[PDB]
Amino acid sequence: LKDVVTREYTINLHKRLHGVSFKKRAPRAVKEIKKFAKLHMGTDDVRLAPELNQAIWKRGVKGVEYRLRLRISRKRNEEEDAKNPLFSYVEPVLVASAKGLQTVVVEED
Amino acid sequence: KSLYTNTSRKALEEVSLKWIDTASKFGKGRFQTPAEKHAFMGTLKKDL
RNA sequence: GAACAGCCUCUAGUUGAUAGAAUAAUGUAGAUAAGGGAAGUCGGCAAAAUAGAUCCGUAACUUCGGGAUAAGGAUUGGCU
RNA sequence: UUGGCGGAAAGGCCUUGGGUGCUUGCUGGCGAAUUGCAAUGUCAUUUUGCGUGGGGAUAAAUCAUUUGUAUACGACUUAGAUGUACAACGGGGUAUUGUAAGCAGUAGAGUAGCCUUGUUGUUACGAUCUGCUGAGAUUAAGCCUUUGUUGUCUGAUUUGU
Repeated sequence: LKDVVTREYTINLHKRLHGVSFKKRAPRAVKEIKKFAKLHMGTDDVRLAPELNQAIWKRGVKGVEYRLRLRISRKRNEEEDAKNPLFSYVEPVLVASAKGLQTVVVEED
Repeated sequence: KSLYTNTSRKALEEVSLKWIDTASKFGKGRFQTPAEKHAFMGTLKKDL
C-alpha cells in the first residue's frame, strides 16, 4: 500500500537536449524523461502517456519544449506481475506556462 | 619559491597596482560593481 | 514563380534501409573566418564572387547576321 | 638481566649482573664391536593442515550509481549510509538579445461610409509609430549563489603477512 506517491515535476529538457542532433532531439527527450522518472521514483519500468509523447513531439522532431510540466505516478503492476514491483507512469500536465513552478506531491484521488 | 636570485630589472621592480578588473567574465562586462551598474542603468522594472 | 525548376501542401502511397550509448584522433559530406588577397600550386585545382526582373548604358571587331546579358550602373519590401 | 652504541642497506655490535650446563687445565672407571674390507651412509629452511596453545589491536578496495579539473574504450578527478550532504526545481545574481504578448492612443501616407450640424464629428480599412517596456525571452547543458519546495541515502563482488 506504500510507495504509491504521485508528484508533479517540471523537467528542464532544454538543458538536457543541449547540443543534441536535430533528428535525435525528440527521440532522446523521451529517453530523458524515463531517466528523469527513474531518478525521482527509483523505477526502471517507466511508462509514458500517449498524450505526453504528443507534447514532446508537438513541434516536430527538433522543436522540443524547453520545460515540460509533467505528472509522474509511481504505481504497481498486476496480472502476473513482471520483475519490477513498481513502475512510474508519466502523463502531461495541462498548464498555461511550465515556468516558475515547484515540484508538488499531488494526491491520487 | 624561486630556485635562484636574479635582478634583471624585472624581478626587483616594485609593483603598485592602480585598479583591478571585476567585471563579469561570463560576457562582455560593462560594470565592475553592482552599485556602479545600478547607477548607470537607473531604476529597472524588476526593482520593485 | 516565366515555368510538368526549386520549395511547401491536397488526393493516393509509404514511414522501408541492423540498432543502442558522451560521439577522441584521422576521415567522408557540409560550412565559417581577423588582416592580407594566388605570396599557394605544374596550373586559381577546389572554393568564392554582383546571378531573377525592370530601367539605363554598352567597345574592339564583324561574314552586317552578330559580338551582347559585352563592359558598366541604378532599382526592387510593406502599405495607402 | 642491566646499560648503551649502530640509519649507507642500521636489523647487528658491545654490555654490568644472576642462574644454568660443559670444560681436554690435570687424573681415573665404564661403554662402543656384527654399518661385517668402502658405499653422502643421511646431522644447518620456505610453506600446509576441521594442527597444538600463549597473546593481539576486529578493514578496505572493486562493480554499479555520481562527477567533468578527465576521457576513443579502459584510465583519471570527484561525490555518495542523515549532512554546516547530494539531487531536481525554483528565487536571486551574472550574461545574450533588443523592447514580448495584450490593451490603448487626439500618432499614421491615405481610403470608403454616415452625417444626433466639425476646438477635441463619426462607423470602418490601413505598412507602420508611441506608451505600459532596457521590456519579454534565454541563461549551463563544463556560469555563481545550494538557505525556498520536493526528494534520496546499507545494492553486487572480491581481497590476508
